[PDB]
Amino acid sequence: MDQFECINVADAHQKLQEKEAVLVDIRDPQSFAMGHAVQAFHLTNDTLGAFMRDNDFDTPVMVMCYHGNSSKGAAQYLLQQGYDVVYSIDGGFEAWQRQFPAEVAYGA
Ligand code: NA
Repeated sequence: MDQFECINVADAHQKLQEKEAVLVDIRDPQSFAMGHAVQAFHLTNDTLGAFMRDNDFDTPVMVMCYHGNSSKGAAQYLLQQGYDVVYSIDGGFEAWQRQFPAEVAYGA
């Protein structure tokens, strides 16, 4: 569709466990290596090209950032590129680590 939706980390974790959506983390590389959701793909300007060749526009994509704010602009951007199903995770990594502390990974 032509709008994205904001979802909470419990909802995102369920879509992930169900293999219904992919998770992309748009934080800087240092922040990403210091700890990120298991299974998140590090999506930056430099990795965008690859991401799009690898994930069709019909793939639900959930976007995670620092606190749930920048993921909005990034989600809208992905819609503009042709992605139809895009979400922004309210609370960002902070909420994810709080709710699912055992599901954090380190490094790239
Ligand atoms: Na943010």
